[PDB]
Amino acid sequence: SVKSEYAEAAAVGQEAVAVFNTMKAAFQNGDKEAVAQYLARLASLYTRHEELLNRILEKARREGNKEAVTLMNEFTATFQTGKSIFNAMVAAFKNGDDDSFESYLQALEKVTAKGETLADQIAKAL
Ligand SMILES: O=c1[nH]c2cc(Cl)ccc2o1
Repeated sequence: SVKSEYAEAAAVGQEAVAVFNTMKAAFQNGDKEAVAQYLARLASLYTRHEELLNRILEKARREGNKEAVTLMNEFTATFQTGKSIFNAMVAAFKNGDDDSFESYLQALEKVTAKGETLADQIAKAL
């Protein structure tokens, strides 16, 4: 049901947290080859997460579940801010701009955590 799809979406979000933290560690340590691979992995993970979030939102709409639709619209908007910041982080790595990369790393953590306080109202509304 929409809830098994939400559990999968939550798990993909958790996989992205895991890979993100390993990537941050590699960035701090100067292992640029590892960072490149983790950034490619995160891009794939964000694409999969977005696909699951869109299926959840579209299903809540087809059910006319007004509260779930509202929360999912808000959450997906914040998720997109995170993705825009992630894309800018990718570009800073490409350009050799470690100062900007550090700053985006920090920004992406805070925006991702902000989206998460909606996650538990979403699970109860679905
Ligand atoms: O659940 C998952 N984990 C995944 C990791 C990559 Cl790289 C792509 C899709 C995924 O879906």
